[PDB]
Amino acid sequence: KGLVPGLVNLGNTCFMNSLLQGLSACPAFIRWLEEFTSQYSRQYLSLTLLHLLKALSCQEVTDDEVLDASCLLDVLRMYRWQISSFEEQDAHELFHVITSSLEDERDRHWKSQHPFHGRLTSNMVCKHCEHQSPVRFDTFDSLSLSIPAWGHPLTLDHCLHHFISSESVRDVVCDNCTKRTTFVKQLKLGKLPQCLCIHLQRLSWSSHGTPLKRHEHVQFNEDLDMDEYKYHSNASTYLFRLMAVVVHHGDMHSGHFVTYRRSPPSSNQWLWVSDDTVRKASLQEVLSSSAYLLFYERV
Amino acid sequence: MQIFVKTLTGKTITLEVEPSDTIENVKAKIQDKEGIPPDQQRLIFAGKQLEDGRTLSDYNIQKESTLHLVLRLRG
Ligand SMILES: [Zn+2]
Repeated sequence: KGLVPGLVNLGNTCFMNSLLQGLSACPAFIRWLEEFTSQYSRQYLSLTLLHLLKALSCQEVTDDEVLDASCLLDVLRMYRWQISSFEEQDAHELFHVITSSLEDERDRHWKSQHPFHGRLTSNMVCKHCEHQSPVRFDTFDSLSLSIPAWGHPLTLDHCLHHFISSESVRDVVCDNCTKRTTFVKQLKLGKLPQCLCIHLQRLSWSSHGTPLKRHEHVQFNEDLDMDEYKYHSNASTYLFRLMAVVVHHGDMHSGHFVTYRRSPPSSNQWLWVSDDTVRKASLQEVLSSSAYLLFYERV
Repeated sequence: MQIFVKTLTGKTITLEVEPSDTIENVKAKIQDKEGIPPDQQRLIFAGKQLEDGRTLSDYNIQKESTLHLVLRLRG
């Protein structure tokens, strides 16, 4: 049986257990952690994180194994994220706590940055004079995509193109037109990460003034080509493969996180992980889920 | 100076701020035009979630910077 260990839920901690199942399903991330923590053999977040992921990245060693990951929460609670140990939390916020802690830990240098780290471009041209303000590069650790509005079938490609589409920005100070005036702004992708985390924003703001859970199903594929969203015309192909899906069930206040991930080879077999419970799941169930976080790895 | 906030719909609004401003001040200005309470806002820059208490100087947020606005989904 190709089942991973489960994780106990010690008080609305599914948001952590779902992220850990997803992260351990990303082999490039674990290889980087092993390389990064190898220097300590010449406390720290990386060592605590790798101990859990190494165990979750392999088939269980004992029947119906269940682990506890709250050692990880303890160290984050001590140094990086002041949160309770019983309140519901956002798995995407935790992903950024972990990713920020590792960049801080790396800063303190022949080793590479972690594989989630990418860079986006921002181009802007004034519509008045038609002069192109200098490009701006910002790093990213995940793509947070707004879900568009009868939208027929809704696809991840649509959400990506909307994130990359140009927009009209009024009232910005043109240096040539010296001024304000109206600009065209557009975000593209400069450097793609080896590990790509896609965040589908399932919370919007209502016309009334209250959050709205977005239940709509966004179609996503096991294979993802990212060429259409690159800034630069380089010749390198950019093909990504689905490693794991974090799914959120419920409304805005209440909810539950679940994770679909691949089985570890000691491949094309999938698992449904809900905290302490691990089931074999078919690819059909995976592709029909309501994705929240998507973990892709470059092939 | 002048910065950008990528909003919940993907529209990018313009804000007038100073490098000495705290981000709770900036979350206040996002509330002015978007109506989102500060406690419900998560501002991300350079892969970092911006911590209420610091200023834009500690994060080195310069002119024409693009902050990204996302909500918190508990589970
Ligand atoms: Zn101009």
